[PDB]
Amino acid sequence: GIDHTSKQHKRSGHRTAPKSDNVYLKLLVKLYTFLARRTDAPFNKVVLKALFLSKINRPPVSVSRIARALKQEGAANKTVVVVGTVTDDARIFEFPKTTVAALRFTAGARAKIVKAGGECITLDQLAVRAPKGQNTLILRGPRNSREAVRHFGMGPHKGKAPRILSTGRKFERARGRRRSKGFKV
Amino acid sequence: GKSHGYRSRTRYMFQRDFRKHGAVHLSTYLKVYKVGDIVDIKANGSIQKGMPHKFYQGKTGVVYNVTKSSVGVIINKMVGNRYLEKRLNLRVEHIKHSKCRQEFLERVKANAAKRAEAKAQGVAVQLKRQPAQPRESRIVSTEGNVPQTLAPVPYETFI
Amino acid sequence: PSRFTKTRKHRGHVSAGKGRIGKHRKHPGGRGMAGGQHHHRINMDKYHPGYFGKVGMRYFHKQQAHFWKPVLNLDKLWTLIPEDKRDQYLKSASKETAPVIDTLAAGYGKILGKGRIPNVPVIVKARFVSKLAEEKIRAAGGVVELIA
Amino acid sequence: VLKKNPLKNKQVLLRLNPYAKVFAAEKLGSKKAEKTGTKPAAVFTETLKHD
Amino acid sequence: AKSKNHTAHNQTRKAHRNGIKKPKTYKYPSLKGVDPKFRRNHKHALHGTAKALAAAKK
Amino acid sequence: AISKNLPILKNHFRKHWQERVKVHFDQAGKKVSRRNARATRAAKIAPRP
Amino acid sequence: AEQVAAERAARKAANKEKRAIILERNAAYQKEYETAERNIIQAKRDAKAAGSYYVEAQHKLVFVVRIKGINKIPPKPRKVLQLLRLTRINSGTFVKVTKATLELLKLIEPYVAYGYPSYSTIRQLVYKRGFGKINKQRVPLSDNAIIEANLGKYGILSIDDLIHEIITVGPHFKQANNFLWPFKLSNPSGGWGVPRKFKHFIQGGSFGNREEFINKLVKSMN
RNA sequence: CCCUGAAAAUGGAUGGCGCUCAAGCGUGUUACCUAUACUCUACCGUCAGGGUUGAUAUGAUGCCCUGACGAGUAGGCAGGC
RNA sequence: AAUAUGUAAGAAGUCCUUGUUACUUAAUUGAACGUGGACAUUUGAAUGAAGAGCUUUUAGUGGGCCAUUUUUGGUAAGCAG
RNA sequence: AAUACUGCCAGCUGGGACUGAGGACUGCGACGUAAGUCAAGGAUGCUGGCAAUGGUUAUAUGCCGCCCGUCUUGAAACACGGACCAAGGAGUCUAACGUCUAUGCGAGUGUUUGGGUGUAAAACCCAUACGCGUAAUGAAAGUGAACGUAGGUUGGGGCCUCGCAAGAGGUGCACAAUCGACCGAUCCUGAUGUCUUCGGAUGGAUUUGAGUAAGAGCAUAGCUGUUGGGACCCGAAAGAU
RNA sequence: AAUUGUUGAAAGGGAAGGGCAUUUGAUCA
Repeated sequence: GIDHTSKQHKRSGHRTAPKSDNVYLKLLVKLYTFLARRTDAPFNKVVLKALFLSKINRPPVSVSRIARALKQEGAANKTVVVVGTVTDDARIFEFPKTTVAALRFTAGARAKIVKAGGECITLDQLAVRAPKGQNTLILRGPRNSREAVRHFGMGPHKGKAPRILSTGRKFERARGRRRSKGFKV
Repeated sequence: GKSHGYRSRTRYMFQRDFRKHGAVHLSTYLKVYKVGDIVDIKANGSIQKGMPHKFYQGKTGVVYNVTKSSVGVIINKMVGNRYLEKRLNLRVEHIKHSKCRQEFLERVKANAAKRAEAKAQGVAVQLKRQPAQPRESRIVSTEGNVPQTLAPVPYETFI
Repeated sequence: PSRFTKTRKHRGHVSAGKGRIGKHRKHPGGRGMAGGQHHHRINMDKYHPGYFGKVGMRYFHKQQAHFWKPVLNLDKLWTLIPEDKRDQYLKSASKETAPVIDTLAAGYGKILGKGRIPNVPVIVKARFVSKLAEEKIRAAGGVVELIA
Repeated sequence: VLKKNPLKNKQVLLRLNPYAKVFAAEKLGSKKAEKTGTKPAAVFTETLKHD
Repeated sequence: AKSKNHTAHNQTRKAHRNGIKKPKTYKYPSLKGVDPKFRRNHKHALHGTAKALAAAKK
Repeated sequence: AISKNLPILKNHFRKHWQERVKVHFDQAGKKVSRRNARATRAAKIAPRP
Repeated sequence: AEQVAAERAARKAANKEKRAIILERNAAYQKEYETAERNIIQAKRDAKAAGSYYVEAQHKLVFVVRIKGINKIPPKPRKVLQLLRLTRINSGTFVKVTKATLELLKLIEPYVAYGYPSYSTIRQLVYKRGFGKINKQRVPLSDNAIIEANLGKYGILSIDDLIHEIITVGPHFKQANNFLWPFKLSNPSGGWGVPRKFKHFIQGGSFGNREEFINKLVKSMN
């Protein structure tokens, strides 16, 4: 026998192949697996790994966020790559011309890009144009901005959004939150 | 019942050394403490204000805050299965400097001096320390050192 | 559902996934919310603080109609105007002809200043306005009309 | 597919160590040392049998 | 019906199954518990040096 | 009864509510009956609206 | 597509050049070994002849094998064994002798037998049960190509070079030892030679330091 | 070492048979037998590291290469009748 | 004393010059944060590491015992602690 | 000189047992000057017998083997239930939910309250309202988030440039900590003006929030967990009409 | 199926029943 220093037959803890049954998604996953296996660019591997991410792990990316990312120095002539969905933001008014490749495009975002002068391509077209991911820029949305992560790690002296159904007075605002009725948190 | 206070079971711990009672020598108050310095904690019985707890006696910690006559020490305390940081403010009296850090700065200065001098020519700087290697070969001469024969002594019943 | 329910896999096991030393008896801690200051006080203090006690005064017969004041920030102010004319009024930045927005008709009773609206003349009608929103609108070149 | 043990398969031994052929040819495994002769000193000789 | 009161057996093994972890250290530590005057002057100095750097290098 | 970080729920099912469960299984039937009654009334009340 | 013969000839030429370098280095190592052994012997002879005593330098390399199971082991000795890469019974590793290593061995002495190895037993161990660690896998060493590929950065490119690094502790002895998987030996062919293994060597058992006597036990177990 | 000290109740325990330069006692040396223990090999499963859309040729959740491991109450997950 | 135990054994480092502060100093005198600039073989003791870090959820558990050593109550206990 | 003991041989050789995995070549080596050969990244050649070996079951032999399930630190117990077979038999459902996963839309989302239509409890289509989110903080009146490229710094995948490679410089989405800016409450100071008591500009806090800082949400379905319901199944000594 | 009677086969010194391997009897491609 072996005095094991680690767990035996333990899984890697990473998601291999998508859990979904989307035929087109599996085809794209196979294509990017072929790329990342028969090429040397880390971009293909990163895209393939991101393709396995779940809905909560694949937050939407806004057109305002895309414009902010492209506003960086030297990023004007770059291909934006979003592994997920690209949404439309009405708080912005000037959208520069670009080339965004994503799985699914919101109708409003697609219309905004078309009106600005850009184009909406898919991951397969992005791979065809740039097999090694040349002149590309990967964009990921905010993952910790969800409303379900605020309640995580609740404890005393933490202020971590206690799980409640109703909001207002006399709803978890009594003793335990004020110094006049005992202790404060 | 049971008693577990702030100074419980410190009869021989919070006690001055033999023939060392009275006031404190005027050297501790003249020591300059800065943020990041590593210091040791040793409670002094004459001063009962700002005394550390029993656990923090003999522990070594970094200084993170400077006050009128006090400094803050960060001590890692093992509770359960994790280490938690503790920021405790103690007076200057119950705190002394650690010589291991000073030896580290001295070794660093010698390290840089050797890195300069040896690399001025570039041959076998060997800046890293080594443990006690086994002794090499040696020759002993029996000139006036003839080996003396030794035998076990008989058992004796001395009183 | 039933086929994918873990009870089918638990069939055969004596305890059925409920343990041996402690059996799946009736409610051992009480029914509902039995105990909030005696034995469940630890959880009720470390996860749900503020459950026990009164906070404010009493408002008898509180109708949720007097407090109907929907908010609308400055960034989402041009979205009320239809898209077909939004671009036209964006390029036509003149004080003699400016787009007019009826926030009350759109369903918003209060306007707040956030978004850095473009420097174009515009007319906004609302029941209530904020100081920052009014200052930003007047700096852009618009005017705020008070309606009821 | 299978591990062959040196010191039993001559082909594998020669593949691992090209010097094995020279070693076998020169018979370096049985080499006669120089026939030098030294006499221990009287001090050591007496200390050996000193009781 | 008396029962065992207190024992520390297996506690060390329980705590060592998930290895005891030193706290994660960061380059900028928490600035709580520090002298308020020092914190205020540090804020003022930080604003000053940020303004100076922005004015110098763009 | 009381458990880990879950919300507090106010479930008002403590009386004999099982005897007062009304399930609208006749939604389509009621719609058809209402349409038939509307047609019959329209026929009866003459070309009046 | 006829260039296969050209690449074949180029590969043969490169292999022949590599074999020439390997042969030269092996001859140099053998000459150094013979010279060192003879020099030690004559140094002892002159020390004896000149009315003196020759104090040999302490051995810088030891071989440690585990003679105890993985049950009923205190946590600190267990951790030391894991750090020393002794997780199976009848598993052996090479150790460079320093103060830290000596104090490490003094703690897990009850569960191991260690002693000074010889060149012959080191070569036999490396030839028979020599396994490398490539991509966290136990790939057997049946060619110098793998050794050169995984150790060429340290100047070691053949099994004889690896054996040389093992016997003579040098700049890259740590990496040379880490590259080799711990040797999984069998039970001794002629037996342990004692009625009770779990007693000290002076007390009549396999437990404890055996010095040069470890060679016979290692060859019996290998 | 042995003997007196040394006496409990169904008929019984170095397991018993039995053993006396012992098959009893202490120590020294060889040979001999065995665990699901150790080394190698054959097969199964799991995990890890990889290759394989240049095809007619399908199952890239497919095929193949290498390495390591495989106990278990309550309990969890996964694959199947 | 032994055992047990904390800290340090470096790039989040060292050194040279000088920008900020409403802190402080008789004072460009100290403190913090800095900009620029110099030090990658041997990045600063040995060894090891189916890699390490981080977040969510929840089953069962909340009657223990025995063995070596230290040791309390009790004369002792397959007694309790 | 020889011999005993220990250690070495990349010295030779005799005898016996287990194993035959892989399936046109790919590599590392040797012999042979050279053809070619080999014990060299897993066994072939020849020959003999039959067209009995072997599978299932009963007995016999050598060894081992206490009665199923539960309680318990401890079960086979002189602890508990079981004479047998056949039929039924025990974590199900509803409402509100928590984490995760899948789908659809997306700062929006949800047809089926209802209406039209319909091959008629099926399927299709639809206007206004309404549920949640997009703004929160205070008991409340009330107020209500860009000095900036929506800030500075560190760590940071990816991308771009130089570089034979390695390495060097720039930008650095996501995320970790810290310092800053703004919003609500509290403690303060108080600009013009004035229905002399109204008005709250500007400047701060070792204070405080379930905040803003280029939105992420809504609907359905699926595993697991909690609550209420008879609640995994069965069982009380009782009380009332 | 529990239970029972005949026929055919096997075993039976104070139990039967099972596992590790084989002989013998019956049967089987």
